[PDB]
Amino acid sequence: IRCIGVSNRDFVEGMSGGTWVDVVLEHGGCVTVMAQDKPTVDIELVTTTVSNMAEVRSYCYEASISDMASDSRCPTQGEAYLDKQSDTQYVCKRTLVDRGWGNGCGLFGKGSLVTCAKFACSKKMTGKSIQPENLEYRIMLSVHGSQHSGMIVNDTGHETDENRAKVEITPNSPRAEATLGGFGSLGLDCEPRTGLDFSDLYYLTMNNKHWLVHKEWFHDIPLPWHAGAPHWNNKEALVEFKDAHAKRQTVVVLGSQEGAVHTALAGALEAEMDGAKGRLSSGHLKCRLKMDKLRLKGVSYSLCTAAFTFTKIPAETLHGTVTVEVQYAGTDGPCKVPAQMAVDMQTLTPVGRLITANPVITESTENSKMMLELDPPFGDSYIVIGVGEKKITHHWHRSGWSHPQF
Amino acid sequence: IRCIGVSNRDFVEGGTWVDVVLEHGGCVTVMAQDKPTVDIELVTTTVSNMAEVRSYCYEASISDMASDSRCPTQGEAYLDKQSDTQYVCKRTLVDRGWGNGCGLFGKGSLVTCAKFACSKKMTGKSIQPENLEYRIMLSVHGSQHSGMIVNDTGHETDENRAKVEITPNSPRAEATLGGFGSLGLDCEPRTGLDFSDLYYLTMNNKHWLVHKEWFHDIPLPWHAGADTGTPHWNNKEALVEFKDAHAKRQTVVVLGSQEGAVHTALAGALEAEMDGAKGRLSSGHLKCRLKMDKLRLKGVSYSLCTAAFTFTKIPAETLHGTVTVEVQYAGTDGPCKVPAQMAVDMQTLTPVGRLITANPVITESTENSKMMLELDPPFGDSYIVIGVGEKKITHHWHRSGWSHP
Amino acid sequence: SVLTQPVSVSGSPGQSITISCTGTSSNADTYNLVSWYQQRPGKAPKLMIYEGTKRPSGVSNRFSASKSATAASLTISGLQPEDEADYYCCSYATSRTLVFGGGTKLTVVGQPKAAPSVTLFPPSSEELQANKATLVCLISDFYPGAVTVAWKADSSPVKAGVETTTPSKQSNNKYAASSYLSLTPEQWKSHRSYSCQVTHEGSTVEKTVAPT
Amino acid sequence: EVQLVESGGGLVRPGGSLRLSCAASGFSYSNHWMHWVRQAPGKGLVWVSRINSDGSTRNYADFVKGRFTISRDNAENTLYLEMNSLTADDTAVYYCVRDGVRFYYDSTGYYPDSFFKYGMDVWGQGTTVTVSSASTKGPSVFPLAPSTAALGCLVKDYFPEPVTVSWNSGALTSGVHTFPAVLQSSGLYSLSSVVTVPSSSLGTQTYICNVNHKPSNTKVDKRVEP
Ligand SMILES: *[C@@H]1O[C@H](CO[C@@H]2O[C@@H](C)[C@@H](O)[C@@H](O)[C@@H]2O)[C@@H](O[C@@H]2O[C@H](CO)[C@@H](O[C@@H]3O[C@H](CO)[C@@H](O)[C@H](O)[C@@H]3O)[C@H](O)[C@H]2NC(C)=O)[C@H](O)[C@H]1NC(C)=O
Ligand SMILES: *[C@@H]1O[C@H](CO)[C@@H](O)[C@H](O)[C@H]1NC(C)=O
Repeated sequence: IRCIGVSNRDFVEGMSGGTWVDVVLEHGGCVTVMAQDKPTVDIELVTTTVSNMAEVRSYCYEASISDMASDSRCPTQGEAYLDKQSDTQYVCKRTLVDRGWGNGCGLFGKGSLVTCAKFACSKKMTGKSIQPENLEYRIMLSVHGSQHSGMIVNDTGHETDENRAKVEITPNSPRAEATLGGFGSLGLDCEPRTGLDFSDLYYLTMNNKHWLVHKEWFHDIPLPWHAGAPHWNNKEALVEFKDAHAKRQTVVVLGSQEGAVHTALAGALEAEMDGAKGRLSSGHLKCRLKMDKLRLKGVSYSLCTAAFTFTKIPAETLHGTVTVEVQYAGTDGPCKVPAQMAVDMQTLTPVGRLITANPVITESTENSKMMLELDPPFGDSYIVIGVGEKKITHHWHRSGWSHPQF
Repeated sequence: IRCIGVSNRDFVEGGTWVDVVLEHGGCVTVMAQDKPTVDIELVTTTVSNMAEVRSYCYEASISDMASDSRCPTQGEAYLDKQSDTQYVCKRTLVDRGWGNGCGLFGKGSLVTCAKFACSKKMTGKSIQPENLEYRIMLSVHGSQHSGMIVNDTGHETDENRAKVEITPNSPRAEATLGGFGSLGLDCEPRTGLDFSDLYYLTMNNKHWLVHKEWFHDIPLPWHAGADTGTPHWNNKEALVEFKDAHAKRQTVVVLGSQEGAVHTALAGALEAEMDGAKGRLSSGHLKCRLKMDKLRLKGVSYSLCTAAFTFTKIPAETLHGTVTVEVQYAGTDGPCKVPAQMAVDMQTLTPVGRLITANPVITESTENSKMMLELDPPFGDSYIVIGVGEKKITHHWHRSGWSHP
Repeated sequence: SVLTQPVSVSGSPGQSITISCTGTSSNADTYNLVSWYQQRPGKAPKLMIYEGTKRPSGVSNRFSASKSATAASLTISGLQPEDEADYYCCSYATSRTLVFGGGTKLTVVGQPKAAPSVTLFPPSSEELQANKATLVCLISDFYPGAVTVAWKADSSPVKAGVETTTPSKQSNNKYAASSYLSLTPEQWKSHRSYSCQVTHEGSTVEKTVAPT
Repeated sequence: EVQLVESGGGLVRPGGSLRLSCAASGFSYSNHWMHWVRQAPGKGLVWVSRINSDGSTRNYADFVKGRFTISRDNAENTLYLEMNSLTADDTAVYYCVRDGVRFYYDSTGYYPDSFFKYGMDVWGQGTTVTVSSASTKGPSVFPLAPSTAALGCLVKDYFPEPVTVSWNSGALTSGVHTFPAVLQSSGLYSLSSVVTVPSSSLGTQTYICNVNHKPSNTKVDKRVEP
């Protein structure tokens, strides 16, 4: 019943008597699987989690410079040299300035000038490698039949509840058997390696903000970088050397690139961190479902004899199905809920179909709530639930260096 | 002699008027028949009384963020913070249903508000064409040793050097050059750079000269110059991002420092510096018409130097092929005319090439006095022969996206 | 680069002396850039030579210098008593830093062997009121520098409370030194006379003071 | 004419800090390189530091392992040496020095060309800095009464060096002989200044001795008569 309310909802109908049903589980998407003489199960990929990520390269986006010195040479006296050029913590640039009799040279021409400054990084971003094996897919199951409106959004106590179940799929464990109590069990044979190619993807971390970027883009970033776990390569990206009318050379740092990186990241898939593990809200997972051990809990129940009352007004979902929530005054439970659509109330010939297969009242106590989903025909019809004189009827009617987009 | 050593050096040969274009980092050597060689350079452009126009925020922070949501067909969502101009808000439509807290399935109204505050800002200033001052430096050839090429201290007392100040309200000047007479300067200050279409931008103690149309197109939150004290920011949405989260709340997050992005956008703009309240400029040209009428040759009446000369420095070739010669005079017959020339054959001493320094002279009546002259030699082998008679000195020479527009 | 000079050089008036400046981890440019400094006793240093061999204006033509690819040398011709001084060479240690040599003490020998003008002063009345006594023996204008100071009480030699200075040179190229004898007011009154015997070149100059 | 005058020298405790200053006059200060040179008592000249015209180039000797900072104020014609973490190894006379030769080649005083032609042509008198633990004592002045004649002033027990001695605020310069100080076994310095005054001049007028000790901040003037 967890798919009820989801706009990206897919209704799959497996072959009658057939064992397998192929499903595509997307994030923010939901699959309602239906089969003849089988209960309706709602299957959804809830979370994709990446573990044991390793540092590859770190880019500096905010830097600072200190201990800046210069060395100059007269024309034809060769290139200028500072002992700081042999220091890997320093950023240097050679230029040509006008030299002469007033400048301290016996020759007129362009003299070599070198300026060095000690580079230090204030704020940095980190790129992490993703191993395909250290990837976990969490699937949530929910069975139709019983359960009221309050169970559509409930993830506390699925271990004790037979109607709801949690499934964990990894490339090392791509198969699972989900115990559904009286409903039997659902088999899940999934393809985790063919969901989102993580060999060409990196995990980027900024000021507590995370993304999933293409590896080729990350290696093309125009910022100072250091390998894994520092010696900064391409320090020139955050350092500017200003030449002053061929007389002097000044060195100044280029401010925070945080904003420029944020705007470049527009197009990349956003992510979040769950301590050490990385949470993902994008990507699909192809699964083959085993219907073999899936059974109808309540097929032996007798029809509900007492009166029903609508707790909520029957509502149309985004896909045209009707959700009905009813209260049962009877104590003859567990019993089969009489539910159908009718165009003519004299014959009561059933029109349309039921999404909720075998709707049942489980409690033996009175005033118990229950929810069912119907697929009505196009045009006018009547949602007729219950039997005899006390039956309730409701009239219904249907109808640059920007990141590329992943 | 101030142009000696400058790579961007122009040699103009003028007649009463001589038209010159004075650029920053450039130098003009003006030469004329029966007139002294004058070196003219535009040293500083200064802008005064600049007024604030608009201030753009490049680093912001958000606080006190709240949300309000409504079920489908229950109308638009409202927060009391939407009526507060210190808050940035966005209305959206989210999926609502039986699991979300609604009895109806459809798009429900959701509103999110956050208190906007600016941490760091930049300021744009208007430039009035009248509040603009140009400073020109003059230096005459004839006397002066090597040490005078770079000297700006006592130009008031020195006849060879002079300071000229040109403004749109005073575009003309008469520069007293002592014995050399005077140089007239009729300049065009208003057609130097067109400051009516330019603004003065100030960041983290960094200054630029930007086009006014570009500055008004900046995608950043802005407040008017007149909005003193507590400021009202227009277009706060430029630094604030609204991400869709769920049916009851929508996440709001600030975009981070745009300082680096503004710096990279400013690549192309003319850089400037501040001198307290006045703005210093190191770019732009100034067109001047020079009056040669009152300019005279100090030393035309002097007799030729009879004593011996000594080279203080080795004659050096400038970037343009001219030779600079610095000599010491042992004689006391000064003031006298320095005998200077180039020769291919020492028997006849027929002068080859030409002199850049017109009428080289020794001014002091005392011995061991230093002096510097500039020569333009012919191509190939020649001799820098200075002095007269037996004591003359000879030296062998040889020639040859919101990017700023 | 490290610059080494002889510790001392001796010369007689009218003669010529040469002071060498040799370097380790040095090259031809080290010697091309050598400058020489004269420091007369109690005076600030004075530039004598720069750029290995150039003499500034005002500096006597008796000073000349030479250089090779392995050393730099300063030559003083026609030696005069005023040339008595410490001489230092200087050059670059690295491209950006300078270093001086250890210095050479030049002694000009054979000056007039003059006796010292010894003047002994007894402790002042102001000092004795503060319960202290200091006897001042002033030894001025003498050649050579070598001296000996002996304190006496009546005829008896004193060695306690004696503080003698090492002779320092004056402007007139003659040595000068002082000696102090610290006693108590009661110790000063205990003797009839106090002597200050200064032995120079064999001759002894004696000056005496008495409390009464 | 051309002069360099140092200030800021005195007694400092080990591990202490001091700022030396130098006032320049009679030349184009802003265009000259300036140096600091030191000389430990009885030792040789030791180069310390140099600074160019704008302060973009500041070089230091190996023993100044980031402890000293050279600086200048061109409009004020001032040179500074900020010194921290001082030790007994730093006790010396510190001289303020001009590179007059470099000015002839580079009149801007900016370019830090490798191994450039230089000459330390103008020197100050030097300021004494003593890195000595504790101490600091004022000196007593006593008149050495005259016995052709000779009179003087005795300046005993003080720390550290030096002491400026004069007579009649500068009116008496002839005959004045300031004797060098003696380092006693106690550690304190002591000197005397005898002036050769004629016999007939004694009865006419009296002469006062100007004694000043800057590290203790005490000035004493006393008359000498028999
Ligand atoms: C800018 O120019 C002044 C002097 O102005 C010039 O003086 C002559 C040399 C001619 O070229 C004139 O046309 C011109 O007005 C510089 O100041 C001078 O510095 C020298 C330093 O050598 C001083 O010399 C001293 O005096 C005699 C020589 O006359 C020597 O014997 C001394 O040993 C000593 O060097 C000179 O007196 C002084 N003059 C004045 C008026 O101050 C100034 O340094 C220079 N500035 C720059 C930045 O180049
Ligand atoms: C989940 O269901 C249990 C009863 O099974 C109930 O107590 C709990 O409040 C429900 N939680 C939510 C969030 O609906």
